[PDB]
Amino acid sequence: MASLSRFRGCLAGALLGDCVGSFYEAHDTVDLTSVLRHVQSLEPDPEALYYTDDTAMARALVQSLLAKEAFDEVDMAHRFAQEYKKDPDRGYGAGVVTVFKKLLNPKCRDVFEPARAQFNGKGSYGNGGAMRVAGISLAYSSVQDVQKFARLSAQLTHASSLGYNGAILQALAVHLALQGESSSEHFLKQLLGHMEDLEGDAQSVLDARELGMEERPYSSRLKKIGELLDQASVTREEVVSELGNGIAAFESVPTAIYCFLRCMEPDPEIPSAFNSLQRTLIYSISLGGDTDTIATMAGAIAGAYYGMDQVPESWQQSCEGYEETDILAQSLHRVFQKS
Ligand SMILES: [Mg+2]
Ligand SMILES: [Mg+2]
Repeated sequence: MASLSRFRGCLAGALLGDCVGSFYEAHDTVDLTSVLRHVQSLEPDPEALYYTDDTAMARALVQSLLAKEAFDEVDMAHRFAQEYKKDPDRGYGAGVVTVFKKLLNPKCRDVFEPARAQFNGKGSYGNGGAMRVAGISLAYSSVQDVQKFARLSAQLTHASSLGYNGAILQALAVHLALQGESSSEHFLKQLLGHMEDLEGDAQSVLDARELGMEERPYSSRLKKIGELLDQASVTREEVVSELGNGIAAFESVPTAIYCFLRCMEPDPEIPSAFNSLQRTLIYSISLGGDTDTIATMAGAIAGAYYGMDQVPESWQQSCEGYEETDILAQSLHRVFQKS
């Protein structure tokens, strides 16, 4: 498959996960039969699904990259704040709304300040930086630039390293998925390598120690994913216990990656009629918790990996602004990849 199919698939997958997952967000239990009924409703017998903050911020991030043909922190921060101002009720986290209001002050010349000051200067460690970051890996092909600009784009709202390292990890997963066919072993090894390096930086250790986390929350979790994948038939309760299904970036980004890797293979509980991308989204939502955001992240990775051949027409055409998303993906390709 060509890279254009992967770019289109990436942003479609992210849109599908947000749209299809939104109904269940914050539900502590999501029966698989309920999710299957939900997706079956997208293929009725012959309203759109609305997107949430995850897509609104992903679109603003991509708009900024297209406009400036590069990461531009001021342009992107203002676009985030203005998008919230225009359409505030999309399901944003309570934490980021405080940053947006501060960014809307003309006297705010340092666009990193509002995020940095949150939580008594510790910053947010939620997954808002990661939920929107896929476009960075479409604009920047080098693994060094992916890390650099995933970090900076995340720091506009999520200044804790526990937040921005989650955004880096997610961006790296999308970056690797763009490379195509891989064993789960190889995929994980490459990600583990990066996180072991990044979690040794001083800020990383300091933030984790301040949080009592016996540290390396991402590296430890990537190791756990390898162990989970080795198990014959792991329960959702174990997956949630070991990895999480939460708003914290370390309780959602590894989980998304697990769902991607796990769902490469068939699941006897999920009808064989569903392809791997559909399976990934169905399973991720069935973990409950922060379902739109875990699914939007798993969907970005799966869409980059499987490309448009696994993006279901029925689901996609059910999603608010799917044509807009697709033309934005094409435009990222033209601006950043075609040359
Ligand atoms: Mg959302
Ligand atoms: Mg969410």
